[PDB]
Amino acid sequence: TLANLTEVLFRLDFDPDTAVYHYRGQTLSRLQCRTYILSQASQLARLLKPGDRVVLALNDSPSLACLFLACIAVGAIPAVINPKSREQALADIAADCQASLVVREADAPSLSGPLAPLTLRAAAGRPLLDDFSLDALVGPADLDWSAFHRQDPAAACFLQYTTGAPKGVMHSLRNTLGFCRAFATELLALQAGDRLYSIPKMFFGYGMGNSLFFPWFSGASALLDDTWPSPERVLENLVAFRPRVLFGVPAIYASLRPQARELLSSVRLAFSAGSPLPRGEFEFWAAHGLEICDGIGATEVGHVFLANRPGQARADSTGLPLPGYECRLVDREGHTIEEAGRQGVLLVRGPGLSPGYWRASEEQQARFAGGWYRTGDLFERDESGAYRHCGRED
Ligand SMILES: Nc1cccc(F)c1C(=O)OP(=O)(O)OC[C@H]1O[C@@H](n2cnc3c(N)ncnc32)[C@H](O)[C@@H]1O
Repeated sequence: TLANLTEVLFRLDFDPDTAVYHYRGQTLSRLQCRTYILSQASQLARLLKPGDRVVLALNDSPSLACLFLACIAVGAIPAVINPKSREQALADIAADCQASLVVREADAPSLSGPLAPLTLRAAAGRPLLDDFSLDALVGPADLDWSAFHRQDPAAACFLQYTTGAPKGVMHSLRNTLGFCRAFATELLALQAGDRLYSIPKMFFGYGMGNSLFFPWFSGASALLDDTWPSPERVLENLVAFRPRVLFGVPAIYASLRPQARELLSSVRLAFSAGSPLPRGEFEFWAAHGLEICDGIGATEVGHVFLANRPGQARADSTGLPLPGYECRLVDREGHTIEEAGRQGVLLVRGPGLSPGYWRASEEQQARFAGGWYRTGDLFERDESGAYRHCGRED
């Protein structure tokens, strides 16, 4: 059945009066955001035809997340990238996906070059909701817009760009719901009302799931912060927001050690991704009564696909494949490794798997060969089935 991801999220059975995003000491409800998204969608539909690409070079904010979903609502294909990207990096990405539109921070330069996109800027003053000058460009919004562009659930509806010539990972309605269900429901069992805080930003796939999607998907809420996460800023946000679920990385947990007491006041579920969690970090927080759950995700797989399960986490370990995912280890001749304590390259398939790169040579697309994503990570398995990272392929 033809569907639209934003519409599907809006139909999930959660109280429309509960928080969905927090920003600068303010709170926006699901109903407030839906109302704004549809209004903004009414304007974007005047500017973009179905399928047109859009690059958002913005700091984390409710307007970013909503604008992202408004693009999808009208059938556009958005991508969220570092707002402090070098000018050439932003052009290389916008060229790769042939963007029609780029939305940037206030005072940002215009994009140039062959077929350069239209550049619109956010408003100064960091308002809770931003029209990104759409009011002046296409006029005010419709009042009761609902003209969702519905497409095959397997089709691309947004992109994720992770040193080389940039590549765009396609994500579809189907595999996006796939990686949310596996991680937010089956692994973490997030609850309605759960206050989430992801330190990695939404231009990182990890952060896009944590902050953008999971609030809608599970009825939870996420703190959004448009300033860079220094330990000083992270702690103040911890004290003001008191999240129940923290999404961090190993160095973040290392830097939070001198503030263990403040974190323990609210955080009941601590997650780490991006790189291996050292045993030393796992045990320091265990001594303070905090379990840190290490899991691996990759842009090409949507989110975390192999992780320590809450309440059963172990030091120096990446845990188990999430439900629905299958993991395989291959030796240097492409043969599947069955033994434990024998390292090989990790391949994965499952609900979160991307259908491919937006624009790529056949060699690049070969990373998805055979229905598996080749992580390029060396892994070994132990007798319990749990995986441990062993380096990179060569
Ligand atoms: N997109 C994401 C969504 C959710 C969570 C994420 F981590 C990402 C992400 O890290 O995505 P990414 O930029 O594509 O990097 C993917 C690459 O990071 C490395 N890695 C990620 N977690 C790791 C871990 N816990 N232990 C060891 N190595 C790890 C590895 O080498 C992998 O292949």
